[PDB]
Amino acid sequence: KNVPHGAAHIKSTFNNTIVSITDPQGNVIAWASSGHVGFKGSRKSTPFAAQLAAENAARKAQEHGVKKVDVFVKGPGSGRETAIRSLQAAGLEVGTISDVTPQPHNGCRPPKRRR
Amino acid sequence: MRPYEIMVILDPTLDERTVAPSLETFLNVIRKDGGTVDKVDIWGRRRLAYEIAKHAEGIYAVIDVKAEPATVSELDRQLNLNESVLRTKVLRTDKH
Amino acid sequence: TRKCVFCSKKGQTIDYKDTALLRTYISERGKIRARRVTGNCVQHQRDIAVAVKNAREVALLPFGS
Amino acid sequence: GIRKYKPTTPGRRGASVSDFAEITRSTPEKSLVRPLHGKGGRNAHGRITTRHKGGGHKRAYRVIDFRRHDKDGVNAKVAHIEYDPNRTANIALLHYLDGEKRYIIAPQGLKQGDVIESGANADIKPGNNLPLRNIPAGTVIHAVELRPGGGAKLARSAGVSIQLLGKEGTYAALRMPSGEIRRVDVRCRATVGEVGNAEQSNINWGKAGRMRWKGKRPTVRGVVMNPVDHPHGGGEGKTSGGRHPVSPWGKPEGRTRKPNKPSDKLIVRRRRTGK
Amino acid sequence: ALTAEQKKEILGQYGLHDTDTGSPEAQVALLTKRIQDLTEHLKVHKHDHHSRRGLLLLVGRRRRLLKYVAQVDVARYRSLIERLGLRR
RNA sequence: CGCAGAUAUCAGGAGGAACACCGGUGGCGAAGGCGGGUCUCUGGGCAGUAACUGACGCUGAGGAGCGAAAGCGUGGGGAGCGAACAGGAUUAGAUACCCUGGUAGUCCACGCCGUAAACGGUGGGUACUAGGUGUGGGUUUCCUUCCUUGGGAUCCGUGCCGUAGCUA
RNA sequence: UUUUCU
Ligand SMILES: [Mg+2]
Ligand SMILES: [Mg+2]
Ligand SMILES: [Mg+2]
Ligand SMILES: [Mg+2]
Ligand SMILES: [Mg+2]
Ligand SMILES: [Mg+2]
Ligand SMILES: [Mg+2]
Ligand SMILES: [Mg+2]
Ligand SMILES: [Mg+2]
Ligand SMILES: [Mg+2]
Ligand SMILES: [Mg+2]
Ligand SMILES: [Mg+2]
Ligand SMILES: [Mg+2]
Ligand SMILES: [Mg+2]
Ligand SMILES: [Mg+2]
Ligand SMILES: [Mg+2]
Ligand SMILES: [Mg+2]
Ligand SMILES: [Mg+2]
Ligand SMILES: [Mg+2]
Ligand SMILES: [Mg+2]
Ligand SMILES: [Mg+2]
Ligand SMILES: [Mg+2]
Ligand SMILES: [Mg+2]
Ligand SMILES: [Mg+2]
Ligand SMILES: [Mg+2]
Ligand SMILES: [Mg+2]
Ligand SMILES: [Mg+2]
Ligand SMILES: [Mg+2]
Ligand SMILES: [Mg+2]
Ligand SMILES: [Mg+2]
Ligand SMILES: [Mg+2]
Ligand SMILES: [Mg+2]
Ligand SMILES: [Mg+2]
Ligand SMILES: [Mg+2]
Ligand SMILES: [Mg+2]
Ligand SMILES: [Mg+2]
Ligand SMILES: [Zn+2]
Repeated sequence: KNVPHGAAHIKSTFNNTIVSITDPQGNVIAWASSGHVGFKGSRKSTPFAAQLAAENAARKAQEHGVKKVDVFVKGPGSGRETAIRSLQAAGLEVGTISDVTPQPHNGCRPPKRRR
Repeated sequence: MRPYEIMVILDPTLDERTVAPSLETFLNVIRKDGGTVDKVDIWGRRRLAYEIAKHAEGIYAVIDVKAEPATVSELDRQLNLNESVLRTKVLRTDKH
Repeated sequence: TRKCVFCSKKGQTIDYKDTALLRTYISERGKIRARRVTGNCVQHQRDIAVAVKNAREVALLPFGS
Repeated sequence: GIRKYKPTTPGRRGASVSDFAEITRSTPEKSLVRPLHGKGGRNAHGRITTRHKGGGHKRAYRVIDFRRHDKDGVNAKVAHIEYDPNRTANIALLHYLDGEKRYIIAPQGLKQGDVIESGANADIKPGNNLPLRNIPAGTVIHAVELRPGGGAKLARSAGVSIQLLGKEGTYAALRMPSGEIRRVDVRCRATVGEVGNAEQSNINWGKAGRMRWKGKRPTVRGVVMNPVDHPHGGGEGKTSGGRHPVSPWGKPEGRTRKPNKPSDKLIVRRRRTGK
Repeated sequence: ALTAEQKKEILGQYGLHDTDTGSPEAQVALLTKRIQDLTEHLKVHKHDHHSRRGLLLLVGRRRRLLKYVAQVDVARYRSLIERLGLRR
């Protein structure tokens, strides 16, 4: 399969990170995560695991033949800069950067505090 | 007997010429009820901020009328009932 | 602190019609700027806020696009 | 409405009755009633088919129209709402423009002096009918047809409702009142709305006669039963029967759906109790 | 709220002379009309407890003014009572 | 919880609660409390003219009403959150602090009970006693552009620092 | 993390 334009979805939680490359129309081509890379336990939060997952995803996307990608990133900042830099250095170039995080409009109710 | 300003947004599939005939037909009821004074203006076909009813265009029309609360409420209900329209807004022109 | 230009008699009327003045008082993110920065009187700030909100509801301004 | 009795005799304490604030007449049309006879719960052979079912009161059957495709594209007017014991919910009388008279179930929220559209391209007004293919998703419906030209054979009791999920090809997904999901051809017909009189549940009877008139006979518990006629019977005193509960005929509880049914390998999932 | 037209008409109807405005009779007339139309609003608006507070305050004011008119002169008191149709 | 096809992403649909950016030691109400938008009705407050009534002012035992959240009765709805109860992990013992599940309740309509550190821990009314320094509303007069926290006079509300005095 | 008693 071949597509000229691509889109990347990346997000780092407080204790996990996942990266996926998707067709601009929505269909996904490949995905990777530190879990697939083979890190267990609290090691997920480490930025190096996110870097490895991003490298694997980029290599798979290159295998399928993706040239340009757009980034739609979200989530709390854990491996933002390292992940984006590794994606850039893997052989793909990013045209625009957009930060779209889901911000609730004072709806529902947050969980209790931790003691 | 208070000054009222109303705006109505219309879908794009209809032609521009047929718009006003509908407007006077709709407002005839208020005209014949309280002997009201009306002024009309038509200017639309502008990009919409977001998506409404799976439509990307609209027609903006503003009308100034002085009538009863009963008449204006009836007009609002009828207009909302009609399918050709999307949304209707009514507000006072005076301080309150 | 910069003076409130709307307290003048030459100031324009406040309405949701003039997209130019509606937009010039909001940030590129689509949020309403703070009193400390706009430097307007409370009444004028509130009328601007309600006017912009009505405009966003009637869909002339983006929802923070 | 709901009315609760003021206790004045020991038997009536706590009793209630539904306030019939929705009825307009108490006389069915002489041309639409058909007779019915007290039946007794037996069959041709005369054996008792189902125990403790019998007795009651004489009832006269009224015909109802569950087809609603012979007449199409012709409007109708709501005339009256009438009492009906034979089914839980109330019913309405319709006056077709051409002059015919017909009977349908009374949907929730309907009242006298209204307009009902029965066209294949009718509006979304409650009480209308049109094929599944033409109903928008997400609406609530009743009187569902199990298949085209089969008559409304589902969701006819009071307070029931069906929710329409997405659509595929010739198939559509329906949320069953009991949580199931079933597929049916879109060619069939259905009705929008739900059955009214949702206050059926709160009725408290409290009197033997109010059940006898309906025709419910006593149940006679199992343990008291003698050992010969029952599997739990016997024993000096009263006991749990000396054996895990079993039907009064030898076969225990458990699986009850016959497997390998033609629908067995086509239908999706089963119920889950109390989630 | 009462408007100029009707309020002036009540004042002319019930005034001792064309200029008095703070006369006890004009006062009671205005207060009774206010109470009447307001309670007309409240028999359809149920839980506006602030309006209920207003009711209590205005009724107390009417009671006190009626007591004053009685004290100063009870002939005018009885006459006003039978003209307005109130009980006490 | 999944390998019966999860997480993730694109399209569509269903449904409940609450409204970030305006937004603050800012405003309003007697106190509790109060802010997505439009429409209908309604209360109170302040400045000036001062036309009118002509002492009609304060107070308030008993009494009546209002009155945070929690709980109960009758009937619905229940997205998220979550007492009680199950499990996992630490501890010698956890009936807790940590985590995965979750029933009342949080919501609505109709009646209930009338309780808090309901604190400014300081009742209401009246007249007087050095200032400096912010903030909201209404009127006036002058540098005068007459734009302008330029400046002068006055009524009401709300903060900080400050003499005489009082106070262990 | 946790960490009893005089
Ligand atoms: Mg951690
Ligand atoms: Mg948590
Ligand atoms: Mg204003
Ligand atoms: Mg028959
Ligand atoms: Mg035989
Ligand atoms: Mg039986
Ligand atoms: Mg018999
Ligand atoms: Mg029935
Ligand atoms: Mg009984
Ligand atoms: Mg039995
Ligand atoms: Mg026996
Ligand atoms: Mg035997
Ligand atoms: Mg025998
Ligand atoms: Mg026995
Ligand atoms: Mg024994
Ligand atoms: Mg036993
Ligand atoms: Mg058994
Ligand atoms: Mg079942
Ligand atoms: Mg997904
Ligand atoms: Mg409080
Ligand atoms: Mg007002
Ligand atoms: Mg004078
Ligand atoms: Mg009360
Ligand atoms: Mg409560
Ligand atoms: Mg309890
Ligand atoms: Mg309760
Ligand atoms: Mg319940
Ligand atoms: Mg749910
Ligand atoms: Mg446990
Ligand atoms: Mg917990
Ligand atoms: Mg939970
Ligand atoms: Mg106390
Ligand atoms: Mg004092
Ligand atoms: Mg001050
Ligand atoms: Mg000193
Ligand atoms: Mg002291
Ligand atoms: Zn200003």
